[PDB]
Amino acid sequence: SMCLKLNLLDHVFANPFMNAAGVLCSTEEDLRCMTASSSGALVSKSCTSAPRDGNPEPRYMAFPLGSINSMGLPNLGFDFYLKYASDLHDYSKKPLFLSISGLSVEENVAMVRRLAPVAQEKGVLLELNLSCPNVPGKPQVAYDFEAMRTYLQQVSLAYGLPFGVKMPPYFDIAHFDTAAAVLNEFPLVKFVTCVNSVGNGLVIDAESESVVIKPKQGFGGLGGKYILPTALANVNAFYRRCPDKLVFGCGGVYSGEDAFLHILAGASMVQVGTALQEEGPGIFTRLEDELLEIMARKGYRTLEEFRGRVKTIE
Amino acid sequence: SMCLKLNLLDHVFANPFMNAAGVLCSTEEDLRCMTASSSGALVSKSCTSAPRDGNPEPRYMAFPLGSINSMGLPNLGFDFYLKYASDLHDYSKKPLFLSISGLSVEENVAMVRRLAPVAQEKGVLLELNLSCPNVPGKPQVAYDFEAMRTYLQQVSLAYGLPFGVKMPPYFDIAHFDTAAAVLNEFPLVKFVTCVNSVGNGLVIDAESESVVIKPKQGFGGLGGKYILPTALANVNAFYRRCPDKLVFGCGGVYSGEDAFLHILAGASMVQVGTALQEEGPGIFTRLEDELLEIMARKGYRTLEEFRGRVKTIE
Ligand SMILES: Cc1cc2nc3c(=O)[nH]c(=O)nc-3n(C[C@H](O)[C@H](O)[C@H](O)COP(=O)(O)O)c2cc1C
Ligand SMILES: Cc1cc2nc3c(=O)[nH]c(=O)nc-3n(C[C@H](O)[C@H](O)[C@H](O)COP(=O)(O)O)c2cc1C
Ligand SMILES: COC(=O)c1cccc2cc(CCCCc3c(C(=O)O)[nH]c(=O)[nH]c3=O)ccc12
Ligand SMILES: COC(=O)c1cccc2cc(CCCCc3c(C(=O)O)[nH]c(=O)[nH]c3=O)ccc12
Ligand SMILES: C[As](C)(=O)[O-]
Ligand SMILES: C[As](C)(=O)[O-]
Ligand SMILES: C[As](C)(=O)[O-]
Ligand SMILES: C[As](C)(=O)[O-]
Repeated sequence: SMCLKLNLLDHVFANPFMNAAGVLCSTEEDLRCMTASSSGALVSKSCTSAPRDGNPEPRYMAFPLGSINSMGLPNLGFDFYLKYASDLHDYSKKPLFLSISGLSVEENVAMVRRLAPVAQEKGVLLELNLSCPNVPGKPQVAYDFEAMRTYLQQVSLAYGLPFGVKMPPYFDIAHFDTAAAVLNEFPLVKFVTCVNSVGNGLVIDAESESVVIKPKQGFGGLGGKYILPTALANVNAFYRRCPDKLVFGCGGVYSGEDAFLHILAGASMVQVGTALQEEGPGIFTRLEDELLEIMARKGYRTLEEFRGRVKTIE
Repeated sequence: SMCLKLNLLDHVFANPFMNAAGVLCSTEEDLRCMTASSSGALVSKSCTSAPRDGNPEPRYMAFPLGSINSMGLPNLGFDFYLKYASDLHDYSKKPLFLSISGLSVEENVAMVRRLAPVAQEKGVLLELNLSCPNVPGKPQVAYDFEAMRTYLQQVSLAYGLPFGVKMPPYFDIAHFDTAAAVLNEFPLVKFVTCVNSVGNGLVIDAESESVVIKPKQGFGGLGGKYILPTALANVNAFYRRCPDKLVFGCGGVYSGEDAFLHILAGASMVQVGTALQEEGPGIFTRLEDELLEIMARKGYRTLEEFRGRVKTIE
């Protein structure tokens, strides 16, 4: 307890919290608001080479147990996020991650060669989003393990510097084994963020008898309380499988207790999506106070004392 | 006058509600208790050829948002559930489904060959569980589409009568498309039950810093409030893709409103797992009363007036 500062990836962080990609991070105003917050770090909205308007509205809805979204990758385009990283961000305040989600391997490769020099000069960190649009006859890249191994071979070659990868959840132990083995072929992959939204849920409103988002006939990715045990399982499964990488936890964090659980499961940073969208950036002071209170009550003075130390029975 | 009656698969059901396989259905006492309840049907515990003790305890835990289990297929063996179907079940009370979950294709074929004549004579209905290991280190059967196709070819040939399948949830539209395509190759697959538990979640208790079930280092399938939007998405995705089959909904039903949503999404029968494990069989009269109250408020007199009629935006 006392202070939550930590060191990772050759950067210093005041605390393990940050936003989850896509939440409060699309515009210059959003990035400045996350920088002014008490978060330890921030990450930009996943970007494409060109600006995109994204899907028709309504495209995000939240409820007491979490959220559903089909945003459609609305973003200001890579040139904007690169300019933010290279000219506007104040690195004295906290580290910045830039998320990129190009629609093809070649788009991703082209973005990463342009990011490399700014990464070298300013220390922006890459989070590569291994999620994708629906392509009939094909699964998202992180659910096609040979495709994933390609992206990553090309990005590693094009980029040449340490980066991390945002993963969808898996639900099968054979898939954890295969996915972690792919990631462990790439020494430049230094962190793994588990998880993106739980794909293609469906929220229906009983009174109106209607789905609640317009795109994809109401289907969208789930976040929030629905997904905490899924997120913890993925964090711990990759923590156990990838001893030479860091794991960042994302999914279902509304409280310092939920962050403590992610850290027990193995998380180094803890990302906040739905709860941050719903509460606003004040949440970061509350999460830090709540995490330090649980640490004090247990006698922990550092995150290292309990990271990955979830106990199993027998 | 409003009515919850259904007539499907050559049987008559007083109402759409039944247990989910595995809950309140392992012993003769459990089956007689389900038969005495107000449910419209019941299904037996997934069985294997030989009796199994299942995994060490604790292997099921529940919490306000749902449950986690790694039961390990504990069951009295096929001969016991076939005897209950042949000799003990009172068909004048309600229809019976028998769930089978052999650990290889050959074990499944051996069971269904022996079930067939009792299905024909007594009208017990088969639910084949495809959320079930085959070769260890490979995914569960229904996440391996080639294994799925083989199981269904082999069981269709061996059994020769209408049956249904219990599916795990999917999270990728390409997987909905592929999975429904595989099902639609089999005309004897007349119902599809969506969904089994969401696989390999991990619940951690913050005070003890421990996982809450003993098998698989705490990893287990999730049911209950966590999984309702996932369940609804799978029900509706298979309802849209399998127009010549029925869909039975399972996942996250605690109220008549949750059942109404399943039915809007396309469900015929509605199965209740976690909430029945937690509340007991009195839940069925509460779910019938709650569903009738929503139907009365909306002016609906039968389930067909709204099954599959979820509205999309635009
Ligand atoms: C409105 C919204 C937009 C998101 N956009 C992205 C994104 O651009 N890139 C990405 O990696 N994940 C994105 N996500 C997923 C979140 O980063 C996060 O993985 C997910 O919401 C689970 O965390 P939570 O339970 O805290 O919400 C988005 C989530 C939401 C709710
Ligand atoms: C204790 C337990 C045992 C289960 N055993 C089986 C089983 O034998 N066969 C099966 O198809 N599903 C089994 N399941 C899954 C349930 O049938 C159901 O698909 C899942 O719990 C989701 O429904 P719910 O949200 O109502 O719990 C079991 C679930 C629980 C909680
Ligand atoms: C109906 O068409 C789409 O939804 C779509 C079209 C073209 C590109 C897409 C690209 C995506 C990629 C999603 C990547 C960003 C993201 C989003 C988001 O921007 O929707 N939401 C998340 O929960 N996680 C994410 O990682 C999703 C949908 C589309
Ligand atoms: C420790 O190793 C295991 O978990 C295991 C070992 C041998 C056979 C198994 C068989 C299963 C098969 C699951 C089939 C029944 C079932 C169960 C159950 O009995 O665990 N729970 C569910 O939520 N859904 C189900 O469909 C699961 C685990 C094992
Ligand atoms: C705060 As926004 C509307 O740019 O995510
Ligand atoms: C393990 As203790 C010293 O944190 O009470
Ligand atoms: C009620 As029981 C322990 O036979 O599922
Ligand atoms: C008219 As129909 C319920 O068989 O698709």
